Amino acid sequence: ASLRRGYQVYKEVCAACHSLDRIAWRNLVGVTHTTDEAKAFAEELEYDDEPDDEG
Amino acid sequence: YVKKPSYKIVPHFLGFNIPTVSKWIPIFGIWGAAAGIGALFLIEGVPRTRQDILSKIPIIGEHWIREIPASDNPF
Repeated sequence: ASLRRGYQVYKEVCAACHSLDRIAWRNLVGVTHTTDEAKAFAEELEYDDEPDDEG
Repeated sequence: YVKKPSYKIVPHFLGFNIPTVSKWIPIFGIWGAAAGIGALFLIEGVPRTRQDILSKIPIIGEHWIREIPASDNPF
């Protein structure tokens, strides 16, 4: 419960200046969040895809 | 009166004969059980072992029927 609250502090305060690059969204699952909550956090962001057919 | 001793040669091969080997047949059995139990124990963690063998054993078999809740599974 403290881990989940700490993630919320990270996300709302620290993440403005600090990365957490070694943590994947799947890492939160069954530790702080359910599969669905973590998928929702991931799905709100955009990531670089492979180039389209015209490159 | 006895003119000759009374005996036969039993079939043998590489210094083994059937009377002797027959005494060891049960021992091979127990060693086979020991090897079976040991092998099965070694692969108890393999998921297929659980799925195909261990979970089918009556009463005991439910020890190996364990599901991760879908909420806790990233994959």
